[PDB]
Amino acid sequence: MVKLRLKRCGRKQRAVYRIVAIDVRSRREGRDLQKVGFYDPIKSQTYLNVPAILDFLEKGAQPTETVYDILKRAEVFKEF
Amino acid sequence: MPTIKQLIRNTRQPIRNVTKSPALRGCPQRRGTCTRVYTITPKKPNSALRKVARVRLTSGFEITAYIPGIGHNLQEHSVVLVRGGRVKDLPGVRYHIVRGTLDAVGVKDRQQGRSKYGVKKPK
Amino acid sequence: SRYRGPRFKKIRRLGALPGLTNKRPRAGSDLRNQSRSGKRSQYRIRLEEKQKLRFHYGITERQLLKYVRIARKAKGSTGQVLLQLLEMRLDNILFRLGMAPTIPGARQLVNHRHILVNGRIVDIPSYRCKPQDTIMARDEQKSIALIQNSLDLSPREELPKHLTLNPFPYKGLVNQIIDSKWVGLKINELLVVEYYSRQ
Amino acid sequence: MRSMQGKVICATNDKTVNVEVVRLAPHPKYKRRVRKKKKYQAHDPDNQFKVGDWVQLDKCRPISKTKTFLAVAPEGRQ
RNA sequence: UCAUGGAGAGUUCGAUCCUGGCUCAGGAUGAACGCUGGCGGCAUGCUUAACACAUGCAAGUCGGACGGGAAGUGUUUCCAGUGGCGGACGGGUGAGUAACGCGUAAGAACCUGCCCUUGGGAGGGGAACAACAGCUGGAAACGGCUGCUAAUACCCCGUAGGCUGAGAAGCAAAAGGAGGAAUCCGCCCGAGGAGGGGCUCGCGUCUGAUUAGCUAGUUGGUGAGGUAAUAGCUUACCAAGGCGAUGAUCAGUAGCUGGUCCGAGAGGAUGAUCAGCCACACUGGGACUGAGACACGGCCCAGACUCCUACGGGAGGCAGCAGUGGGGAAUUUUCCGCAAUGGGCGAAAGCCUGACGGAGCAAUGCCGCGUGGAGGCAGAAGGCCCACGGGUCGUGAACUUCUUUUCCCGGAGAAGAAGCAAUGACGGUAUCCGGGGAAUAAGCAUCGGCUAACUCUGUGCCAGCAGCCGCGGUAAGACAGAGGAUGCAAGCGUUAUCCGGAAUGAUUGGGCGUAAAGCGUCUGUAGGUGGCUUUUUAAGUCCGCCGUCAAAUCCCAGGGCUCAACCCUGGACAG
Repeated sequence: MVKLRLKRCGRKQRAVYRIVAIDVRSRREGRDLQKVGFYDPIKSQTYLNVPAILDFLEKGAQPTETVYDILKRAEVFKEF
Repeated sequence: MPTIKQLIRNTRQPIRNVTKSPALRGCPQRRGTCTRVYTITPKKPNSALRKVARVRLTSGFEITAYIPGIGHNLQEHSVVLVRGGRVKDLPGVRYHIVRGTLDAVGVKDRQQGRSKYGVKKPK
Repeated sequence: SRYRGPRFKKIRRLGALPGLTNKRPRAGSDLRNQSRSGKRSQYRIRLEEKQKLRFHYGITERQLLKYVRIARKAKGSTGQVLLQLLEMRLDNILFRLGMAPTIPGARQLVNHRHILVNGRIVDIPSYRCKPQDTIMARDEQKSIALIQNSLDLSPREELPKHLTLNPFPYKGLVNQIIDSKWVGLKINELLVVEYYSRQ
Repeated sequence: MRSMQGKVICATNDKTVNVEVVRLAPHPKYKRRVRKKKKYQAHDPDNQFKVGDWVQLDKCRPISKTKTFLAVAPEGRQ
């Protein structure tokens, strides 16, 4: 399926990452149905948009490694 | 030309900005091969002996190009680098030759405006 | 660049550039030839309002095109907003607070990293200040009292209403963006604005 | 979407009608309302359309290369 | 309130008004060349020959599917082979393609391994094929008999909410592995969904009439086949249709679009990097497997070309990254790393990624910064010019102090890396602290009008300049030099391409008595526009709501890099 994954969105030596739920066959910087999330590893926030991640994980788009690790920081996981 | 039907057929179109250099036809300046280095005269109001090199180009044309500056090294079968720009006085000369570039030396002893003639700094 | 050059030339040509590069008036031993006789084209007049502006703030002219594009880009009197984006320039403020005698003095005084702003150092003269800022010295400048020399010889002219100079704790802050009346230099905004219409 | 109502041109083919469809369109650079006609092949197993009647085209499964519509009847609210 | 936008000038003539053309002032380049050249941040880097390509690398993985063997001496690491997925993604180029290829908007006739949800099932047998051993052919590339072997590999029987058929009837499947177990990964048959594809259609999609007819599987219909699915997709027969002067057919050009640039605006030109879709992979043509290709680094054939050969034969596709050669005015390093991110495989460990993350060179561009700050008797040395009085270079320098962005010499020193720890190519980079020291750092155009800047010496229709007008035949504000000035600034100029100016293709916005221009006049087809009142539908029109026009860009407002460039978050008018 769809695989919720980051994409690099920034300058050189910056690493401002989006969390996009695109199809896994696409290149890493493509297009999404809905670009759900944010991750700034230098130091800043991470907007998550919980209902849409629950929509796609409720559908069954498995995430990658560190997207899943961000999803294990917060308490997003509910099986409903 | 009404808005109805003499003009939703077409008005007409202007052609282009017509090319002011029919050679150089890619882009700005192009390597040349000297064929003649003769000297012709301008039209009636002026009076000079302007020294032009009729030059074959790498494009596929052959064209008579002007040689600027005072001194010139250009003998038969040397290599130059022509550029655009119309010398008015000479009928047929459409182009210039860059000085200081390949096998066409800079002008002798010039100390005012050297970048147009390819002469490095003195002093 | 800086232009770093002969400068009474520019004062004789452009008229007296106020404060910038001199408090001394020009031609103390000079001007005894060269009748203008009254012929000056209008393009020379608008050009002399360019360089009356450009030398008085020490800008690169390409950067002045940049400030005009931002000045058009903002909403309002572009003739005034150009003299808001060139008053809240940092070394113009350090000139205006008397932290340096001249504007090359303030530009060099901020190149060698002697200014903290809100407690953080700013190494660049083209920094644009904001309302409610904080402009101080360096911690070594209570041991390096160059700023105190400038504040010693300065206080003939006081301050315009954005500034607030604290005497010994050396802090100057701007309450709000400077008003046109507030702008120190005397020139016509329309003349300069019209000149850049062509681009 | 909409149907495409229009006159029947010529029905000398079984289950098949050509249909003129008249469509107003704003010409792009000059702002009038130019008509463009475009004629289609529609399907009818009933083939109950003579020359000159006017039908409404609705999209269906493609029947041949050109025959990609079947036309039934307009509403007729005058 | 809205408004954030619109400049002229030269040249026809003894002069004037006007038409009209040319030329310039403004931006932008993926740019090129010349002169000059300190640093930093972020981008960009064959536009030409889709032209050949040396060398290395660019796609693997799984021993927890299976059999063997080969290092290590119960224990583990490997391995060619059979299998499983991945090689259809990612990367590159724009030759073709004027067409549902693209863009946008609807639709029904379909498929879909991996991915979630869900209903049921896995008994019984059996034959080999690699590997391997032997013989043997070849320089190699590869083989060829003889035997033998295992499985999630193949075959058969039974069983099936599936299929065929009107029913009658029949038909169809399985695979084990890991673990002590627990259980987990699987497998087979179904049923949905998401995503991905395959089709169809409305509308938009370059020029040329000095290209006017085209089309016979052509356009329909049926029957037979065929496709995952509709279909002249294909075939036999019947019908004569179908397209076109609103440009068919032919010829030529061109990847397309979010966008970029310009413009006041309407819109004009254009499609590099960024991103989505298409097509190609030496030139052609085929098919095979799989879910999915007619497959860049797969197979087979033909053609051309290069290499090897022991002369019989083999091998090959850089428009992957670096690189060489040619062409060109012109476009870089045969670099480091999987640390992140994203892929592929695996139960995990991990492995592989020239994608990507970085680094190097180049002022190729955009932005920021410096080459000193303050004082400097108004006295001297000098250049140039002068009615020889002087002026101007010039506070400029010299000279006195202050400072160290940068520079040199030392110390420290990151985050980026993800809560088990460890895990960094970048790199001892960024940044900070200390010690000297004005030290290490300004050029290039122009100065007749547009167009800011001017005098002097030399030249004498010569040398030359020139964007247009035109200067140059002895005192040239136009050539050459000096001085001075101007504008710019690590850039400055020339050229080329595009838009503006240009209302010089005109809807906004032009004209036709004489300036370029009314057919010689008339009839009339197509087509265009059209009197008044009343009524009806609403196609146009207008208003509300809703869906969509990807993300990035532009606009507004915040936020982050010391600011800016750039990056990021949110929002939206238009249309």
